[PDB]
This record gives sequence, structure tokens and C-alpha cells, in this order.
Amino acid sequence: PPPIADEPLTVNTGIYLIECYSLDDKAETFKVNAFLSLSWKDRRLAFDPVRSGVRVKTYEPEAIWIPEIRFVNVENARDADVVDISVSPDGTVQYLERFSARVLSPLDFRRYPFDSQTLHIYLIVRSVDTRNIVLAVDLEKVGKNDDVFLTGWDIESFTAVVKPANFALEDRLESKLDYQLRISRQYFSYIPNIILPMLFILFISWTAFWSTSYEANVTLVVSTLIAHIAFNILVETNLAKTPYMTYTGAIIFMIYLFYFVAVIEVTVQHYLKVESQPARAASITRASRIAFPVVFLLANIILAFLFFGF
Amino acid sequence: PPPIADEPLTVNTGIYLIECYSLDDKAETFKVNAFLSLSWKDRRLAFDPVRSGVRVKTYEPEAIWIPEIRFVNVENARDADVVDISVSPDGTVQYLERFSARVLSPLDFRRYPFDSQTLHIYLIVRSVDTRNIVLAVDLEKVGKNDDVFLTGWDIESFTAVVKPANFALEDRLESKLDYQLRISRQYFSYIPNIILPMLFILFISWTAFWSTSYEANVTLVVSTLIAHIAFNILVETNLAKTPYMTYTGAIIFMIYLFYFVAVIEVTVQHYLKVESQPARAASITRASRIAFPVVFLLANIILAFLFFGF
Amino acid sequence: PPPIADEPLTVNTGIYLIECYSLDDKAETFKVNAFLSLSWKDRRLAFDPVRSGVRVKTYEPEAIWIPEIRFVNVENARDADVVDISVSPDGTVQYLERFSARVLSPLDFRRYPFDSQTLHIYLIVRSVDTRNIVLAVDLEKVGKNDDVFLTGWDIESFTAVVKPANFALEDRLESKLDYQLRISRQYFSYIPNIILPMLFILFISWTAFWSTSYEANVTLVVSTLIAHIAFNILVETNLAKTPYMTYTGAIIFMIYLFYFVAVIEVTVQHYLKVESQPARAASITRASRIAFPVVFLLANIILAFLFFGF
Amino acid sequence: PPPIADEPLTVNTGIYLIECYSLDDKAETFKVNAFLSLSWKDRRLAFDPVRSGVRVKTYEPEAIWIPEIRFVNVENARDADVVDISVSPDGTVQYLERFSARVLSPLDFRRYPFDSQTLHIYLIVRSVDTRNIVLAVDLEKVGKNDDVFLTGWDIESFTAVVKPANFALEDRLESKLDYQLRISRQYFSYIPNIILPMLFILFISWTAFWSTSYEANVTLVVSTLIAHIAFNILVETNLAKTPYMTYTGAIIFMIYLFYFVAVIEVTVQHYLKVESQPARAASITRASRIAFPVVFLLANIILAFLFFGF
Amino acid sequence: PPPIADEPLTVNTGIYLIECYSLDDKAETFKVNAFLSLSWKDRRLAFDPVRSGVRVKTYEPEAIWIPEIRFVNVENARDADVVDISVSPDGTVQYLERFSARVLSPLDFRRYPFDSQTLHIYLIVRSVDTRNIVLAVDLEKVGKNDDVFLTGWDIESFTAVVKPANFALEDRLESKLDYQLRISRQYFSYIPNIILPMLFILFISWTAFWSTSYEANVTLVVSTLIAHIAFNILVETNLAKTPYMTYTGAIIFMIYLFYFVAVIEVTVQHYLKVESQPARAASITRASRIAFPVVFLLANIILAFLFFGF
Repeated sequence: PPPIADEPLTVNTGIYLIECYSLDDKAETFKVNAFLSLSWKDRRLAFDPVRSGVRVKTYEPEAIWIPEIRFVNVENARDADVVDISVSPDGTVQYLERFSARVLSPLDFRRYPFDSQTLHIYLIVRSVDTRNIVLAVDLEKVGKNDDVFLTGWDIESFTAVVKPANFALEDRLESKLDYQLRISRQYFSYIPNIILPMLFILFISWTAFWSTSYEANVTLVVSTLIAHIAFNILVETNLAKTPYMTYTGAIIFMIYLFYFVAVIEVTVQHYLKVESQPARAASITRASRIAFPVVFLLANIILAFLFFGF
Repeated sequence: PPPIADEPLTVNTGIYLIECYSLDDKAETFKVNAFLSLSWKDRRLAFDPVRSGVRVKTYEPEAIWIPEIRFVNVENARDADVVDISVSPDGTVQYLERFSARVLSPLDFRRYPFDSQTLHIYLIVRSVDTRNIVLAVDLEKVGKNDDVFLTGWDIESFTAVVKPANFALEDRLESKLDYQLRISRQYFSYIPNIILPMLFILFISWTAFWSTSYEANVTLVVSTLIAHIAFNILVETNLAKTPYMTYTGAIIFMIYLFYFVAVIEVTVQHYLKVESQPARAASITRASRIAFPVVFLLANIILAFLFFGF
Repeated sequence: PPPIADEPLTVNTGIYLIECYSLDDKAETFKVNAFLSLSWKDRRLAFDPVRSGVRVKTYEPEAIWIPEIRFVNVENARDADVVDISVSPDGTVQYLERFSARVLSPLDFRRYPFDSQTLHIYLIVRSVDTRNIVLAVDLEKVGKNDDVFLTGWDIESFTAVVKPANFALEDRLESKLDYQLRISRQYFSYIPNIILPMLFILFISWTAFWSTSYEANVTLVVSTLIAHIAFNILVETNLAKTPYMTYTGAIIFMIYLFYFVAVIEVTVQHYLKVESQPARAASITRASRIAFPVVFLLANIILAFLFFGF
Repeated sequence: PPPIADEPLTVNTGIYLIECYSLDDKAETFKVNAFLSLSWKDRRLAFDPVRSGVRVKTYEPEAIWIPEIRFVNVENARDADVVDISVSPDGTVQYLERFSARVLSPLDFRRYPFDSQTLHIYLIVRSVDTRNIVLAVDLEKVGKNDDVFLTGWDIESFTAVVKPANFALEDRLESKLDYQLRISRQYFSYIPNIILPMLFILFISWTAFWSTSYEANVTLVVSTLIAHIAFNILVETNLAKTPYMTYTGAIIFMIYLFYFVAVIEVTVQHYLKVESQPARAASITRASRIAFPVVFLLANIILAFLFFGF
Repeated sequence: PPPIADEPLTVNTGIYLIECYSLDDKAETFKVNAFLSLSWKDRRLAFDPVRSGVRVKTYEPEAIWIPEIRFVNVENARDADVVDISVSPDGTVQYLERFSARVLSPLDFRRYPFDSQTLHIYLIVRSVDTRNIVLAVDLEKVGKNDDVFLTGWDIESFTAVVKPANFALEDRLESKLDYQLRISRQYFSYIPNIILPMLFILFISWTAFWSTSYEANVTLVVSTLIAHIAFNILVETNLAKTPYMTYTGAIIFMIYLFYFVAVIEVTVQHYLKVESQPARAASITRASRIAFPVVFLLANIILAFLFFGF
């Protein structure tokens, strides 16, 4: 029994985030526990203030006609509990539920260690014999609480795109809204556990540029290559199979080349010295001591600029 | 109370994919959130346009007789919410739910890094005292949305096999349809994380073909063999126990042989040189420098052609 | 309201497997999605063909008395949806649900890489004031579909033990049936990923029988021992803590001994040669080159026969 | 509507284990699927055999007043299905459900490889205006079935503490029972996968007591230390963070010391021999060959006795 | 139908913890199973002791008006079962449910191995046409049981902040309470499995300060660096991505520097000795034997004080 009306019915939405948690980088999903605030005019049950009852009349969801508001980018059916329905004397309904769903929003990993994200929450409503249009009442839109806790993320701002996008879908039009949660990753943990350890073993790796023993250099450069494969796997594990190149995935692949040409050096250093050309051997080795660090710091500047500076 | 009819009743199906996600390569399952569109003629409740009501009459699932449409290759009971039922004046019912199930479709891993898949969604319906036949209404079949996001996969096309397959099952006939989602894997992530790293350590592995120290060569060839076992496990983990040979599983097993005959070489190089036959030692070693790379690039051409080119 | 009868009521069961999946070797459980077919005579609602209605009368589960059929070796309550109830004119009820439960069937890992299993599905029914006995109707027992897909397993045959086992349990008798799914493991994946890699590193391990350098031999035999611990863990992970000895668990423990006596050799080879007895040193070492491979191939024949040939 | 009585009402409990599974050592929880048998006298509905009906009258849970029996040490709400309610003519009710919950019982890991456990199942009932007391009817208490399968555990005995413990809790008294499942761990799997492999690498570790090469000894003692860290982690993973010392955790920490003083030896052996005191070097080394094995076998006897023998 | 009142209604809360478990350090969540005790005066149903019935009248949740008490920092909807409702003659309602939810409370990992935590449980209630205020009845607040078992944690005290915090939220005021569970981590497990093993491999690492062989020192210092990366990962795994520095994360990063300057030493020791300056070589090496242990024990005192002593 939809409210008889002369033109499209406006449903007034508003989300109040109470809890955020479990941002799954692999799955590209997060979990929200918030308030949903719906309000529409249904003159069909305007009541008479003085003639009976009180200021506002409370109802159960069964009596009133309620607009079916579905979340779009959500895995299962939104898990909600009705908190209060309050009809105003003019026939204005005040709906308020508390829902908990896990939302499916894509993430951009192009700068995975240092990146910002804009999570999306989408609300749609379908029509029957009257048209429905959703819109945000900003006073119920202040989704954030001063206690929102998203582990490993900094919460910038929860806002809503005021203008809905109205599709036509299966000989009926629907109205979609875009609630946007903007977050930036807390990169600090990565430095003392990934970045700095990865560099250290790379620096050790070419300590063999001040050595002449092949056995001790192959032990050196190779054992550090193993340690880098460990970090490479440790990072590739908590990250989805992106079709592009991540920032750490670039530098982690760059490092792979510095272990190859280092292995190439100590090998070339060896055949050369064993072939009675040590004048060339100790000449190459000495250059490496400058070339490898410089090209590295150079390529990183090239790489870093190619991602962040552009 | 099934609709009394003169011949088999046609139910007109149509799926509209809203979300795709969680393609589990190990489990061989994906998760879909879509629209189901059913439509059948039930003249038993044709209504009179002018005489009463309006153009279209809305019902609750309890009143009308609804065809029981079950998904075949699905784990648990399909999780659906009814969106709208709309009976046309001639007695045509327009059913529309929004379901979310996880579907069980086999995958072909013969070319695991670079492969295409055709996922299946099957709909069946059973008969009672009249026969039922399903068929697709292509206007409700445009399953795709311009936002379908399947991580690590490119979505080619969602179509439906228009001709149903009608089995006889337990003294009653059923009608089955085949909705087909065609996808191709986003292989790019595999190159800088598996393929290229795997090759590098293999090339380093036979840098010992330019060396004479057994100790430094056994350190070399063996330490790289360990690193390959790591990658071998890393790949065997995100992949089911296929009864055939995967493409990477072939090349990853081929690599295992190149580490064996390399270990064989440095060993043969050593007994030989220690046995006062260095004329043969440095002769073998020099050939290896050409044989191993050539046979590898050859075997890969042989292997690659044996999988993709045929 | 159980059907008044003169003697024990026979309920006629029948399972039709639609999907099989998720055989958890660690948990010793699998997941089935099948049809349950129950049929019993309840003369208490025999209806009159000509006098009224039609050939067969359809009911809702609430009206009719339905026998409570419970699955025995199942974790939670079987998750079923009723498909159709059809009472025959003589008072014969045709019940048909579609259930999905995860079943708990023990597995025998004595030949873990190459083994066959017989999964069990048990149905019980309890009595009230009349006795109930279950029995299989073979035309509804053809559980298999030509699409049953059990990853990493070959499905041999789904049959049912026709004779029920009738216990007495808590001053009431119950009737139990045994549906049996016979499967054999798809061993092919194990060879290029476990068996063959494990052997290779073992053969490399005693390439040190053609060498005299202690440093290069301890690097050899020990580094391969590490790689074997990796495979040992990799296999012990996807396998339950059986109280017996598995086939691979035997050969994987046998391999552990060949790494010990090899380490013993190179060590004995060394003290000996360092003690100015190289006549004995190079004598032992040369025998190893034959003893180790022969004893291995011998012990495997002994072991293999002890498991499969007996 | 509780049964009006003159004194505390006795509810007669009884559990019949049908399935046991999923004993999580990390979580300290197991999962049970059993029968619950309740029986109490409610004279308020004692009925007339001859005057009407039959021997026993069957009811639905809604009609009768049922005692609210809650499980104590259980995570979520016990998941039960009612099997039969049968009121005896005197007003004696025979209740029988089939439940499936996961129970939270602490475990004692003091002898983790070889240990016995007593799992607990607790039933409580709260009072209203009459007092309730639970008690076991041993004829319904034979919880075990000849098919109970607890992977990696031997089931000794399922019994019940007949005398309930009656607390006062929030101005109302409750009655608690103690059902006890006694189990002993199947230790066999641990020997060929943890214990024996751990010892082997320790014995190899001090094969360097028959060697003079520092490079080959540091390769020896250290590479085996790495393998022990692997086993140390492999065991610490499937085990909770106990506040006491486990048996394997003791011997695994003892082994850590034997790798330290071994590294200390080869180091002391070296400075000494390099310092032109080989008379002392080869004297220490020779003693190690006896000291380390003896102290080990001694400390193990000391340790083993300190845990099991006391 | 809220109770008509002259001023804000006081609801009297009280939590009785029955089970605590599953404190997820990664997720920063724990799981509680407790009693909720609500009590408010609803004179609108005061009954007449003498005139009818008995001392206390028992109701079903449907009849009475019940205050909607929601948990704040909880993932999904609190899972509760009503135990008893008992209205007093003056119109005082005694509500008691048993709930089980998983709570989301932030943890402070600044001293991760040795740390104390204060878990939070928050209760809110919203107003309608009368105001509601929650407050604790300490006789129902004794949340603890003498059986509360939180694995790997010591439970200090469960208390409640008696003064509620009353926000205004969306043109309606809410009343929030703070129940506080104070716990301290059981650090003992960490010493024999992380701390002591980590130190041992570090001490072994600079046993190369009593050695002159580069090959044996690079084997030494590097192989132990690998073992430390293992522990570093083993610890970083069971710990969230904090934006600050943990205590073990500091010392584990400090250790990384001691492996770098040690690798720097043996390298400098080598170029020097190879450059015919052994007078400086054996001079540096001898100082290291004192510098490294002292600076370590010093830096730890500095670090430890910087975290705990301040």
C-alpha cells in the first residue's frame, strides 16, 4: 500500500556510522555498523493533534508502509534492527534503524604503503506505481562518531553526494545515492618492519664489493637474496592480485635486479681474477662501490616521482 | 494451488548481476548478488482494468502461487529478498527478487597463469500436475552492470543458453537453464612476483658455470634450489589438486630438472678436475654455458606450444 | 498425530546427490547437497479420486504428519527446504526435500597419497507409540548426477545398505540406514609437487659421495636436509594427527634416516682422512655410492609392499 | 506458567553424545552434537487413560511449560531441535531434544605431547516462584555411542557428577551439573614428525665434535639451529599461550641451550687452536663427544621425571 | 507504549560476565557471554498483592514495554535470550537476559609483551517522548564469576562507571554507560619462545668476534640475521599495524642494527687484514668483543626505561 501522491515521493536518507572495522585489503571489503534515517511524507495517516492522542504517534513497521531501501555494494542482506518509527501530525514519518553490513568497495593499491582510499556506501530504491527519489538530510548524515576506530587507517571525512543518480532498470526507475568514506593508510608500521629491514639486507648484500673471496661473496649476495624473497612473499600475501603495479611492488621488483647484477659482478670479478686480469677485476669492483648505491638512490627518485610526483 | 492450464506453463527467467566477488580458486566457487526475474501467465487472477483498481495490482508472495525456482550448482539455499510482484491485467505475473548465493562452477587450470573461464549458473524447476518450462527473456537477462568488479579477473560476457535442457528425474520432469559468465584471468600480477623472480634465481643458479670452486658452486646451485621450492610451494598453495598438469606446474617442474643436472655438472666437474682430467672438466663446463640456456629456451617453446599453440 | 497402524510403519528413504564438495582431510568432513525422498502409507488421509479433487492432492508440511528423519554423523541440524508433498489416493505420501549438510565421516590415511575412501551418510528415525523402520527405494536412490564434482577425488559409486540396523536407545527403538559414497584420491598432483621434488633433493644430497671437501659436503647434505623438513611440514600440515603411520609419513621418515647416515659418512670420511687413513676413507665413500641407492630402492620395495601388497 | 508444587521441582537431565569433533587446542573448545533428556512431574496436566485418548499424550513445546535449561560454558546459544515430548499419565513429562553447541573447556598443556583431559559440559537452571534442581537419570546419561570420533584423541569415559552445585545468583538460586568427558591425546603422530626429527638434527648438530674445520662446523651447528627454530615455531603455532611451561616447550628450550654451548665450544676450540694451544683444543673437543650426549640424556631424565614422575 | 512519567525514567543496568574468550589482538576484539539486568518502575502495571494473584507476576517480553538497550562498540546485533521478567507490586520490573556478543575495544600495544588493557562495554538507550537514563545497580554488577577464563590474560577487575554520559544525537538524547574490564597479558610464554631464542641467535651472531675466517663469519652473522627475520615476522604476524612503536618492535628493530654493524665489522676486518694492516684488524675485532655487548645492554636499559620507566 504505497502512499498515494501527485508526483515522485522523496525519501530522505541519512547514515550515522557507529562502528567501522575489518577493512580487508585482500577481499577489498570493510564492515560498518551505523544508523539509517529515512523520512517521507505519507499524508494518508496524518493525525489530529488536539482531537486525540499526543504530539507524535509511534508505530510498528508492520502497520505503516515503509520504503524498501536496499544497499547496493553489499555481500549479503543488510542486517538491521528497527529503533523507532515516529509519524508527525502532518503525515511525516521518522524512520530509524541500526544496521550492520559488510560493504564491497574497490581500493587503489598504486601507492600501497602510502595511499588514500574513498570507500563507498550505495543506497537504491525501486518504484512501483509512484516514483521514489532518495536524498540526504545532512543533519542525520553526520555519520562519524568521535569514537570511530578503523585499525591501520586514518578517517578523513564521511560525506554524501547530495544529487542522486536515477537509472532505468527493468522497466522501472531506481534512485541511487553515494555515501563516501575517505581514509588514508597508517604507513608507520611498514617502515621498521618492511622498508628499513628490506634496505638493510640489500646494503649487506653488496658489502661483497669490499671483498675478494668468491665463496664468501656468493654466501653474502645469495643469502640476502633469500631474505628478500621472504619479504617479497610477506608483502604479496596481504595484497590482492592487482592488474597494475603497486609502489612497493615496483621497488620490490627493482631490488630483484640489483641482486642479479650483483651476482653478475662477483661472478665476473671471479672469472676475470682467475683469468690473470686482476687489473680489470679490482677496477670493476671499485666502481660497483659507487655505481650500485647511486643508481639505486637514482632509480628510487625516478620511481617515487613516477608514482607520487605525477 | 498451481495455475490450471491446457499445456506446459512457461516461466520466463532473467538474471541481473549486481555484484560479483570472491572467486575461490582453491574451492572452485564464486559469489554473486543479482536480480531474479520470473514471469508467467496465471489467467486465474486476471483482473478488470476499468471495473476496479488501477492498471497493475501488487501482491505479497503468500497470496499468489509462485513457481519454486531452485539454483542447482549452489552450496546452501539461495538467499533472496522479494522486491516486487506485479500482476498484469491479462493475468501476467512480474516477479523480481534480489538473491545472493555462492555458486559452484568447475575451473580449468590447464593454463593457470593465463586462462579463461566460463562460470555457470543453473536454474531448475520441478513439475506437479502441470509441466513447467523455463526460458530467458533477454530484456531482463542483461545481467551485467557497468560496475561489476571481479578482483583479478576480466569479465567478458554474461549470456544465457536460450534452449533449456529438460531431464526426467524421479517420475517428474524438470527444466534447466544455463547462464554463463565468461572471464579471463588478470595475469599481470604473476610476472613481477612469480615468473620473473623464478627466472632470475634460475639464471643466478647456473652462474656457477663460470666458476671453479666447488664450495661456492654448491652454495650457489643449492641455495637457489631452496628459493625455487619456496616459489613452488607459494604457487601450489593457491591452486587446487588438479588431476592434470597446469602450465606453471609444468614449467615449475621443468625447472626442478635444470637444478638437478646443474648439481650433476658441478659434481662431475669436480671429480673430473680432482682426478687430473681438467682438459675434460673445463670442456664440459664451457658447453654448459650454452647448453643449459638453449635447452631451456627450447623446452619452454616446446612446452608453451604444447599448451597454448595446440 | 502419528498414523494409526497395525504393525511397524515403513518409511521409504532415498537420497539424490546434487552437489558434493569440500572434503576436509584435516577435519575429516565433507559437504553434500542432495534430495531426500520419504514415502509412507498414511491411510488416515486416503482420498476419493472420483468423488472430489483430482488424481493427487498436494499438502503443506504443517497439515500432514511427517516422520522426523535426522542425520546421524552431521555437525549441525541438516539444512533442508521442502520441495513437494504429494499424497496418493490409497493414502501414500510422497515427500521430497532438498537438504545441505556437512557430514562427519572418518577417513583412512594409511596410504595417504594413493587411497580410497568410503564416506557414510546415516539416517535415523525414532518411535513414539508405533514403530518406524526406514528402507531404501532404489529408484530414488540413484544419488549421483552426471555432474557430481568432488575436487581432488574420483567418485566410484553411491549405494545404500538396504538392511537397516535397529538399535534400542533410551527405552525406544530407532532405525538406521547406511548410505555409502566410495571415492579414490586423485594422486597425480602429488608426484610433480611432493614425490619427485623430494627424491631430487635426496639424490643431490648424496652427490657428496663423489666429493672430498668437508665444507662442500656439509653444505650439500645439510642444505638438502632443510629442504626435506620443508616438504615434511608441507605434508604434515594438510593431514590429521593419525594414531597410525601413513604411507608418505613412513617414506618421509625413512628419508630422515638416509640424511643422518649420510651426515655420519662425510663425518667419518673426514676424521678418517684427517687421521692419515685415506685408504679406508676413499674405500667407504666408494661403497656409499652403491649402498645408499640400493638400500633405498630396497627399503622402498619393502615399505611399499608392506602397505599396498598386504 | 510453572507447575505449582509443594517443594523444589526436580528436573531429570541426561546427555547422549552422538558426535564429537573439532577440539581446538588454540581456542580450547570442542564441538558436541548430543541428545538432551529432560523429565519432570507436572501433575497439572495428568490425563485419563481409559476415560480418553491412549497410553501417552504427545505435545508441542508451546503448550507445555518447559524448564529453561541453559548450557554454561558455551559460546553462543545452544542450537537444538525438539525430538519428542511425551507426558506420562501421572503428569510426568519426557522431553528430548537434539542439540549442537561448541563448548568452552580449559585444557592443561603441562604434558602437551602426552596428556589427558577432562572436558566439561555444564547445565544450569534458574528459579521463578518455585525452586528447580537438576539431576542425572543414568539410563539417559550413557552419552557415548560406539561411533564417537574425536580426531587425535582417545575417549575414555563420559560420566556426570550426580550431586548438583546450587549457587545463589542475583536474588535467585540456580542448579548446576557437571558432565565430564575424559580424553587422552593420541601422541603417536608427534614422534615421527616432531620428536624424532628434532633429535636427529640435534645429533647432526654436534657431529662437529669430530671435526676441526671452523667453516664446516659453523655451517653445521648453525644450520641445524635454524632447523630447530622451524620446529620450535611449528609447535608454538598449534598451542595456546599458556602461563606455565609445557613438556615439549621445556625440552625445546633445553635444546636451545645445547646449540649455544656447542657454538661456544667450536668457537673456543678455534681461538685456542689458532692461539697455538692445540693440546687444550683437541682435549676439550674430545670431552664434548661424551659430555653433550650424557648431559642431554641426563637432563631429559631430570626433566621427564620432573613432569611425569611427580 | 512507553511508561507515562513525570520526569526522566531511570533504567537500572547490570552485567554479569559468565564467559570471556577469544581476545583477538589482530582484530582488537573480544567475546563475552554475560547477564544483562534491567530494572525500571512502570507504575502503569502495579498490581494488588492481596486482591489477586501472588507476590510477583511473571510476564512475556511482548506484553510489557521493554527499554531498547543497545550495545555500542559491538560488531553485529547482540545475541540475547530472555531469562525472566518479574514485575514487583509497586510496578517495578525485573528484566534479565543472557547475551553473547563480540565487543570492539581498542588495545594499547606500546608494551606488547608486557601490557595491561582496559576493555570497554558500552550501553546506550534512546528517548521517545520521555527521557531515559541508565545507571548501574552494583548488586547486579558483580560481572565476574570465579570461573572466568581469558586465555593468555589475567583478569584484574570488572567495574562500571556509575555516572552515565548523556549525548544529544539527532534531535534526541541518549544515555551511555562504561563497563570496564581490566586485564594484563600473561607474558611468560613469550620469554622461552621469542625473547630468549632471539637473544641466543644474536649472541651466536657475534661469536665471529673471536674468529678470523671471513667465509665462516659471513656464514655466521648472516645465517643468524635470517633467523631473526623469522622471529621478526613471527611477531609482526600476531600484532596489528599500530601507528606507534611497540616495545618488542623497538628491540626487534634495534637488533637489526646490531646485525648491520656486525656485518660492517667483519667486512672492515677483512679489507683491512687483506690490505696488510692486521695491526688495526685484530685491534678493532678485540674492541667489538666489548663494545657490542655493552652498547646492547646499554641501549636496552635506555629503551626499557623509555617505555616502562616513563
